[PDB]
Amino acid sequence: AHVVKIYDTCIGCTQCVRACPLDVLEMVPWDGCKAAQMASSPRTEDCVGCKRCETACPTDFLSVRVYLGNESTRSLGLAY
Amino acid sequence: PWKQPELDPDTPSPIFGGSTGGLLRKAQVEEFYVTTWESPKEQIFEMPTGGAAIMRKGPNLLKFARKEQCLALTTQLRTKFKMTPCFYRVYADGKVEYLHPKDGVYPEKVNAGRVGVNQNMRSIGENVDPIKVKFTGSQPFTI
Amino acid sequence: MKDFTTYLSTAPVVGLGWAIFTSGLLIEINRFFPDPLVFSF
Amino acid sequence: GFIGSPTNLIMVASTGACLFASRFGLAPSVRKVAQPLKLADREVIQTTGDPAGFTATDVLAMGAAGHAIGVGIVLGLKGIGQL
Amino acid sequence: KVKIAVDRNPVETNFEKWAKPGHFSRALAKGPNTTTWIWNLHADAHDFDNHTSDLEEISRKVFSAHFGQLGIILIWLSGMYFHGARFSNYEGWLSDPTHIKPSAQVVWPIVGQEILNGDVGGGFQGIQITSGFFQLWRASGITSELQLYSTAIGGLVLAAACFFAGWFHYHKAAPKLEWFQNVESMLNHHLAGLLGLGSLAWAGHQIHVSLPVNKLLDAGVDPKEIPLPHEFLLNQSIIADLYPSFSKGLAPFFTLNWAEYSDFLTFKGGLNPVTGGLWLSDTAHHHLAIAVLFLVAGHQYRTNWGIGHSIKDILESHKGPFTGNGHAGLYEILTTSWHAQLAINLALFGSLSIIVAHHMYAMPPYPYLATDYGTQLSLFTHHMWIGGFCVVGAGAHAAIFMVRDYDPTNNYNNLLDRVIRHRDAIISHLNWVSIFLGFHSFGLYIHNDTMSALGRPQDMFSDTAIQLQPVFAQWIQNTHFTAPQLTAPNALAATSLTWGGDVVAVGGKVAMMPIALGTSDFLVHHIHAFTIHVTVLILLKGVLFARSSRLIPDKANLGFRFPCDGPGRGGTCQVSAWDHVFLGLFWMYNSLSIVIFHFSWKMQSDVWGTVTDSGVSHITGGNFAQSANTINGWLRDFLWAQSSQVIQSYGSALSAYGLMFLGAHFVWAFSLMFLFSGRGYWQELIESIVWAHNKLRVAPSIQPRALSITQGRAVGVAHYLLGGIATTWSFFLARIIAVG
Amino acid sequence: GWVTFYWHWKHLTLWQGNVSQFDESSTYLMGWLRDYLWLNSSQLINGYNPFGMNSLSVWAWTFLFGHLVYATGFMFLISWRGYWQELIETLVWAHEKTPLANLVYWKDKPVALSIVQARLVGLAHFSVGYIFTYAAFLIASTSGRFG
Amino acid sequence: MLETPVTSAPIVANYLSNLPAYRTGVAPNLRGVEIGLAHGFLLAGPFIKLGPLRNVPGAAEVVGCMSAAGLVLILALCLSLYGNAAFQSTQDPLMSSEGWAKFAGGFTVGGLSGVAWAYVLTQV
Ligand code: CLA
Ligand code: CLA
Ligand code: CLA
Ligand code: CLA
Ligand SMILES: CC1=C(/C=C/C(C)=C\C=C/C(C)=C/C=C/C=C(C)/C=C/C=C(C)/C=C/C2=C(C)CCCC2(C)C)C(C)(C)CCC1
Ligand SMILES: CC1=C(C/C=C(\C)CCC[C@H](C)CCC[C@H](C)CCCC(C)C)C(=O)c2ccccc2C1=O
Ligand code: SF4
Repeated sequence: AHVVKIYDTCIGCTQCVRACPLDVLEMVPWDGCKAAQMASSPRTEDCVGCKRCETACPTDFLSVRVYLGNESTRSLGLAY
Repeated sequence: PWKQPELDPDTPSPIFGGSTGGLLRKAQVEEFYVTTWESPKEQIFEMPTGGAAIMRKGPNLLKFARKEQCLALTTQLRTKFKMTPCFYRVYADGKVEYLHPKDGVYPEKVNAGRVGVNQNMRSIGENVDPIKVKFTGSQPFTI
Repeated sequence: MKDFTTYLSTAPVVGLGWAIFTSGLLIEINRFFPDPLVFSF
Repeated sequence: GFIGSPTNLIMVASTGACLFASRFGLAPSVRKVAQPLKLADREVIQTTGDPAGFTATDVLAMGAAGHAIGVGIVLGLKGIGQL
Repeated sequence: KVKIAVDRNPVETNFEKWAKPGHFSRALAKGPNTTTWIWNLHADAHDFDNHTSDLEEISRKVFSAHFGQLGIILIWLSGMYFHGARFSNYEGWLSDPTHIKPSAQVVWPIVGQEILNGDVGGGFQGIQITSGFFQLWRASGITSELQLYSTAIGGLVLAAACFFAGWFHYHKAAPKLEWFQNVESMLNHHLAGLLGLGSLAWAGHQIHVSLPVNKLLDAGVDPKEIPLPHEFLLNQSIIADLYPSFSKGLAPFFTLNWAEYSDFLTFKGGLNPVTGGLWLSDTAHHHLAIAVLFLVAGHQYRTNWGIGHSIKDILESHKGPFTGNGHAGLYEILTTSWHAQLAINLALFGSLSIIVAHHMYAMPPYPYLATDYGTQLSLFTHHMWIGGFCVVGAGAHAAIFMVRDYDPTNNYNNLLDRVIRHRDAIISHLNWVSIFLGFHSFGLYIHNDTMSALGRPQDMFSDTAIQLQPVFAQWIQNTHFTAPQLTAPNALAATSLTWGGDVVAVGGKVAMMPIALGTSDFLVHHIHAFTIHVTVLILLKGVLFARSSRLIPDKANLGFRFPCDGPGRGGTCQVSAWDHVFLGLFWMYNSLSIVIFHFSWKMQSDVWGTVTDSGVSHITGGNFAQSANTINGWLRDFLWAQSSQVIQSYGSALSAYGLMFLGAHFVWAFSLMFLFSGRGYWQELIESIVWAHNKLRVAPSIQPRALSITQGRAVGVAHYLLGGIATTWSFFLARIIAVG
Repeated sequence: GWVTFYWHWKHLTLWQGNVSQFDESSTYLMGWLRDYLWLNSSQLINGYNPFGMNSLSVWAWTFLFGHLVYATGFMFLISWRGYWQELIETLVWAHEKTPLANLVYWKDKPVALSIVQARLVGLAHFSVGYIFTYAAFLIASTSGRFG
Repeated sequence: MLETPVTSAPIVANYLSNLPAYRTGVAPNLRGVEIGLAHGFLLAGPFIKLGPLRNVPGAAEVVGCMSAAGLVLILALCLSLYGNAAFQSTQDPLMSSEGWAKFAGGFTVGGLSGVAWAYVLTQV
């Protein structure tokens, strides 16, 4: 499926997870940010690449990136 | 959460007529998703696969063909009535997979029990150029 | 007055004023100098 | 129009029949409701001396209905060559 | 129960909010920082549902906006009457309407545009107008320019009164929500007063003013020697001489002997041979009957006096077994949602505009209207396009209601819920119908073109090889030609000349004549039905899938007007209902363009022309029976055979039509860069221009940004529609003025 | 298209001997539309008609063909993926829930074309229509009156 | 899921039950023979009507019959292609690979038989 990569510039604001319509991201404990939270993608096989997480990222550039490629039944959003 | 709940097919479905955007042949060929919640009273909600239904006072079970529909129903129930539902995925052979509350605390929380995966420890824009990774099968963002 | 003046100070109103001013200037120039093509004093 | 003309007679009869119908059940009125039958309602307007539910808007509505039925009957009978 | 509910002075008339451009929404209240704010200023200006959540303020704003639009309309009408009063040859046109072209716009000689003031006749120079205002004023009994001046001044006065009325009814005395929700009182007052009373007033004007002036004009007397309408109003001798039944003096009306009014309230259905228009007595009896019917219909709903009908009770009572809750929650929907009422009003208004265009080309209800081919063509095309725009806005605002004002609590098993519940079957069946229609019409056209290019005229679907005649339309035409014979014996002739009969001509030009229907007519009618079906499919798919779909289950949370949901699931570009309306606008444009092309070619080939002693010589010689069956026939015998007047109009008064034609081609071509492409390219180009202005230290404080994807689509569809509309307008007007 | 319009009009006016027509007509775009795109297209459009057919029937047919492929390019360039994907989903339901036709099935799930794929298909249809239309017009105008 | 009166009609149910595709009471060869016979008989119709030789008497029916036979053969080839390329991987024998091959053979046999029957009926 698609590739979801999260960098260290994330501030743990949990906006990307709330904007996710397929429950791909998660919040794990961290020490590199003030909020002590870091975004993770343990369910990247269910991500369709809608880039809704990138819209909700408040940091400049993007702390979360979605790269398309190798579309599957789950990645193409097919009910059939 | 502490113990992963097991789905019950005998739980009553919410009061609804016939759906046209319901489960297709993929439900009997590939996996299909099933959402469960616990309604304290009877009320009318809007399904993502059609019009409106009425949930029963008790357990409620619904079936969908896409995980996006299940999470849309979950967030609608959480925003409108604070229901906290949970959906499983059932394959063709009957294998049941727990999907939304992986640690039972919802992904908005942390719970100090999830290991962060697919996290690049370098800043964005510090990735190598595609010329550096050529004829290797490794993307610049996958390292 | 000053609120109406600041409304007149908005960009579309002053653009409209420039539009009428420039159009009227060019139209009066064309009317009192009928169809010139080459600068010949 | 003319006093004693057949059109005058039958349109006066139609208006009086509409008024009599409104006074006693029959035609729906201000105090009469519901689609299949007629049921009692609120008095709405004071009748000003008239017994039962017979107010000014009742006589206005049923006089209008009587005039309409009368002119329709007159023109229909004139179209077929009758009175 | 029904009463006036008005709040006194809720909004103070202050200019403090005119200084701040963005004030209606909190998003724009923070001030501008990018240029996309400015477009957002001009996009959410009338989005009153987004400014406030209170229905009362939205209703007050709607009332004020309607008053403003009526004031604008009255200003435009007063300006039209003023232009007819001063810069017009209406008095010259009244002397000889069959030789002087109607002109009401005069240009200023500045840069050589004075050549646009053509020789319209009657010692006048101007632009030949196609609005038909001259025929409307002749139908209204207007003779001198003083009456037009008085009408213009009265229109300006009423426009100022309506503008002050909007200011008063918003700022001073704002009606409450309960005042707007009295739908029964609104319907009763509109049926009885807005429509019926106006119909009776226009009927009385036609009886007392328009009929004698039109009769004297048809008699051939001097318009200057025609007595003034007040002479007909006050003195009864002239109206008794013109109509003996006026000598009775309202006796037959109040004695029910209405047949005595038959001299000036006639039923001679057809065209007046003197002027080629509808009989004014027929229009008088028509508007009188319409007024009577509407005053009858306006006493239907119960408001405050017990008697009447309840809309909610009627809607709840009409429930069948196959529909569940039949029309249950619709009364609450239409009394709380402005957008549902907007969709209903726009759909019915557009359909009625299409009806107006069809029944106005069919029956010209104006003296010397059918002789002016340009006026009839322009009026038909204009009403056609306004109707199409209204019926696509109906789908747009229905989708807006579906996104915003739909409540699933009030719609459990009602009709809207069942429509949403079988929308997929609806869309699939409509898609199959559209595909089948497009195949068996356009593939028929391609078949005809191929077998023409293959040298097989006997293999074509033409009027000579394979007779696919419209037997139903021909049977209906024959039945309506016999409508006065057996089923409506009181009519003197047929209700229109399109069904059949003879040829009515005015001044040597044919006003109306029977229209023959062949295989080409069946082909173009089925093509029109196919295009309408496709547009209906697009707009219905936009409306029904506005809330959710299999592709996107949470489309309602994204709003009505969003560009996309990213490239996920393969790509979700143009998935919103707004994008569906944007796509259906082009299909509406294509449908109406084909319709008006069919109208122009059919009436130029089989209706219009000149009348000589040998017969009726049409403009194009009746090639529609042999050329309309192929696409190359429309390409050559309709688009290339015509449009020669547009390209040869240079150096004449019609050269502005050619310039407008070129500009319309330009705008249509310029729209394609917004229709195609995207946003990131222009954003990076704007970034490069930002670098260029930053090098010179002339970078603006307001950051320039590319247009939004929805904004870019809107700009593209707007310029595309404007270019196509003005292209057809210029081509039609130049062709119909030069050769007509 | 601009360079070929210029070449074709200048050379056609040179071969006809009316170079003054191009000199006084290429200044304004009415001359380009009328004296070039309208005057020289008279023999092209008359390739096939109810009257008969001349040798330029194939050129008229492929001219209309090129205009048609231009329109299909407009189809694939203006409309984007979401509407067609939802329509494909509705057609999938229609094929799934029908008697006497649901016995057959697709080995691969039908999906809407990609946005890059849509741009490529629209570009290909646009360029094919452009090339065919101009080739038809050029050959029919230069060969219908010369040899 | 959405039941309708027309889909759940008992008359519609028994009309679709005894159809050769949904009978499930016979070998695929007989179902293919019936399908080919019916569809060839109806497909010969538009070919004996509006073909290029429809003005020439006698030869129009023959040309339409060979065109219908060619269309039947093309449909049989596409049926065999679908059977080979659809059921190549793992209770109705029609859904099987060789079952669909036998169905295609019955389909083409029925198609040529129906074309011959239509030729006989048009000649008589
Ligand atoms: C019989 C009485 C009557 C009449 C004639 C009208 C007429 C009108 N109403 Mg109204 N309405 C009425 C009663 C009436 N209303 C009642 C009782 C209610 C409350 C239930 C409403 C609630 C209502 C709403 C909510 C809206 C209208 C609107 C309109 C306009 C529709 C646009 C149109 O057709 O342009 C026709 C235009 C003309 C004929 C030009 C002349 C218009 C003149 C000035 C109006 C004169 C009639 C007026 C009602 C007299 C009373 C006002 C008086 C105090 C000065 C029109 C002017 C719409 C609007 O706001 O438009 C501004 C609108 O949205 N009506
Ligand atoms: C809205 C439409 C309309 C209007 C305005 C008129 C108006 C008129 N028609 Mg027409 N008519 C109409 C429809 C109409 N009619 C229709 C539908 C028909 C059916 C075919 C006719 C058939 C018809 C015929 C056959 C004749 C007329 C005639 C007349 C005139 C007689 C008026 C009269 O006696 O009525 C009744 C009028 C009143 C009772 C007056 C109204 C009450 C006043 C205004 C009260 C004012 C009080 C005020 C406070 C005090 C003054 C104020 C001041 C001090 C400042 C009048 C000019 C007759 C005519 O022209 O001869 C004169 C004639 O022969 N008409
Ligand atoms: C009965 C008339 C009517 C009414 C009252 C409304 C009211 C509304 N509509 Mg609707 N609409 C209508 C007709 C109507 N519409 C029709 C006929 C169409 C089809 C064309 C639409 C299509 C439509 C869409 C697609 C949308 C609306 C929206 C809206 C809302 C805000 C509109 C706004 O802010 O525009 C502000 C004004 C402008 C943006 C200016 C528009 C100017 C156009 C684009 C170009 C004008 C060209 C002009 C004729 C020639 C210019 C030439 C040049 C050289 C000068 C509001 C609820 C929007 C919304 O959010 O709904 C809630 C929305 O998305 N409407
Ligand atoms: C002339 C160009 C053109 C053509 C042919 C089509 C064709 C189609 N569009 Mg459209 N469309 C176009 C331009 C065009 N579009 C443009 C410019 C736009 C932008 C506004 C759109 C926007 C649009 C939308 C929004 C929708 C469509 C839809 C449709 C379908 C309707 C099917 C139908 O009724 O006709 C049947 C098809 C034809 C008649 C094609 C003509 C070609 C011949 C006659 C067919 C046979 C060819 C040949 C004999 C076989 C060759 C075999 C082999 C050699 C290849 C169809 C696929 C709708 C849809 O999906 O289906 C309902 C729909 O919703 N289109
Ligand atoms: C017994 C009694 C009495 C008596 C009473 C009476 C006798 C009454 C009457 C009343 C009446 C007698 C009334 C009436 C009314 C009427 C009306 C109200 C009508 C109408 C109106 C109108 C307005 C019309 C219209 C129209 C037209 C014009 C056209 C169309 C049709 C119509 C018809 C609708 C007394 C008191 C002594 C004592 C006690 C008791
Ligand atoms: C060109 C283009 C742009 C760039 C266009 C922009 C930035 C809009 C520019 C508007 C200008 C500023 C309007 C005013 C133009 C003149 C300066 C005003 C008239 C001047 C005369 C009176 C002298 C987009 O942003 C875009 C977005 C989405 C789809 C397609 C496109 C698209 O095609
Ligand atoms: S939206 Fe961005 S900054 Fe916020 S938690 Fe997600 S990756 Fe981190």
